[PDB]
Amino acid sequence: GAMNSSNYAELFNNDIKLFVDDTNVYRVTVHKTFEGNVATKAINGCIFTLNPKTGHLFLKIIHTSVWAGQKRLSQLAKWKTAEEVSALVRSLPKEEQPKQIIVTRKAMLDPLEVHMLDFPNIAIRPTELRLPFSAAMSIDKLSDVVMKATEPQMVLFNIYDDWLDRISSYTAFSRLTLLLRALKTNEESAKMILLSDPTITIKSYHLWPSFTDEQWITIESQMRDLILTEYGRKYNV
Amino acid sequence: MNTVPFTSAPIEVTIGIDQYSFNVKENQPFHGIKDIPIGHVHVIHFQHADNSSMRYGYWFDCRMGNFYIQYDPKDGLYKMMEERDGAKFENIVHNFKERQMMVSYPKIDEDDTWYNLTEFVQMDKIRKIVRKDENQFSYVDSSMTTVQENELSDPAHSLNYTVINFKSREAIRPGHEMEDFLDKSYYLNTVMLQGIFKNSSNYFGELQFAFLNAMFFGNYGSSLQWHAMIELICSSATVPKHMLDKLDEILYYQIKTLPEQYSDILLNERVWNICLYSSFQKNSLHNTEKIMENKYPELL
Repeated sequence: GAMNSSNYAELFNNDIKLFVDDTNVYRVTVHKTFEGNVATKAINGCIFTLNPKTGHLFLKIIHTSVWAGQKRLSQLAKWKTAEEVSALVRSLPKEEQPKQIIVTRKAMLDPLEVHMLDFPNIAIRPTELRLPFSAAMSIDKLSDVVMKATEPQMVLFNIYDDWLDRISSYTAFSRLTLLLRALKTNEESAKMILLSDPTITIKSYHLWPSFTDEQWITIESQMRDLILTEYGRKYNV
Repeated sequence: MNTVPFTSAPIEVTIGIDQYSFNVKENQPFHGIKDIPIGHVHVIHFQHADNSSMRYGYWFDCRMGNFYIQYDPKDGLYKMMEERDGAKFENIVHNFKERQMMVSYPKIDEDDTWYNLTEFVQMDKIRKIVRKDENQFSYVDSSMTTVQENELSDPAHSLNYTVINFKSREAIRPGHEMEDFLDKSYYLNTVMLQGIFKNSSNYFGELQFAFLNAMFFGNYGSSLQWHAMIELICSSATVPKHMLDKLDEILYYQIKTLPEQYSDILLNERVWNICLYSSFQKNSLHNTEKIMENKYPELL
C-alpha cells in the first residue's frame, strides 16, 4: 500500500522500483488577452521517473503539441503520464521492469493502474512522503533540455552524478531530497549556495557541482539553514 | 392462483412471501400460503425467532411445478421441495384450504409493487446465477458469496452474477484507456449488452435479482452487484433512451420498497451521489432522484 517514514529503507532494497512525479507534465503561463480576459499558454513539460536506488532518471519531455486541440488538459496530463510510464515499462527488458511504481500524487493511481493492466505483478503505490520532485525544473540542465525540445523526447540522466561511488543510495536520496526541498523553498538562495564558489564546477556529464565529501557537508548544512530560515519566515515563528 | 403448502411449522419463524411477512409460533397449525399470483417469480423466506441470523429463502415460479415447504429437523431449516404426484398435491392443498390453515398472499388490487420489482426477472435466469439443477427452485441466504468475491470459497453454494470490474482488461480496450475508463459506453453496450447479456431485459433481470437478494437476505455481495450494474449505466455517456427511462422506473420502485431503517447498510453513498449528481446520466433519472432526495437526503 502507501509508502511512508515507517517503510523508508524499502526504496534502497534490490527490488527495482520507480517514482513517478507528474507535477511538471502540464505547465502554463497565465496571461491577459487583448479583450482583458485570461488565457493560458502551455510550455514544454516532463514526466519525472526516478529509480531511487540507481539514480536513473527517465525524463520524458512533454512537448506542447500533445495538448493541441485537447480538452480538460489537467485531467489528460494524468492519463498522458500513465501512457508514457506504461510505454517506458514496455520498452525495458523484463529483468529491468519495475516491481513497484510509486506515484507522488494520488490522482495518478487510477490512470497508471488502468494503463498497467497488462502488468498485474507491478504494484502501483501512493506515498505519504511530501517529495520535492516538482523542483526538478530548478536543475538548470533538466530545465534547458525541456525548454529546448521541439518534439517529444526521452532523455536519460543519473540524478546522483557519481555520488554512489562514495555514498549509499539512502544517503544519495537524502542529499537529493534536501537539495530539491531547498530549490523549492527559495530557488535563488539555493542556487546561490550551489555556485557561490566558482572553483567548484559542474562536469559536462553531471547535474550538480563536483563537491568533495567535506564540501558536501558544508553545502548540506547551508541548505538545512536555508530551509529553517524560510520556515520561520513563512510561519512567523 | 397457486399454493405453497407447509407440512408443519415446528419452530417459531418469521415467514416472508415476496414483500409480505408473517410471524408463526412454534407448533402453530400453519399449512402454508394460497392465492399466489401466477405470472411472476416469487421468493419465500425465513428468519428463525431463536437465531435472527441466516435469513434464507427460495426463488420459485408455480408454473414450473407443485412446491411445498417441510421443516428438516436434521439440517434445522424449512426446505422447499417438489411434489411430482399432482393428485396427492391437489388433495393436500384442498384439505388445508377447507380447514383454512393457510395465509392468503395479501395483494392489494391497485398495487403493482411486485411486478415492478420483478419485471425482468425470469426463473431460468435465476437458475444460472444459483446452480442446483436437480431443483426447479433456487436457495439463497445471507452468507452466500459471489463468483467475484471468491476471486478476491465453495463454488457449488456461490451466486454466479456477471463479473463487472471497471479496472479489468474486459472493461478497457488497449489504446482507449482514458476514454473507456471515463466513459464506460463500450463496456456497457458492446461487452455487456451485445456480448454477455444479449439484451437490456436480461441485464435488468440480474440487476433486479441482485437488489432483492440484498434486501430480503442482506446478501452483501448481491448489494455490490446491484450497485455495479447501476454505476456501469450511469458512467456510460451513450445508453439507449428506453434503457434510461426503464432504469429510472426500476430504481424508483427499489428505493420506494427499501425498509427506511436499512438505507445505511443497503445504499452505497459514493455510487448514489456519483449516479445522481456527477455521472453522464445525472439528469436522466428524475423519478429516482426525487424519491432518493425526499426519502434519504442524509445519504446525499
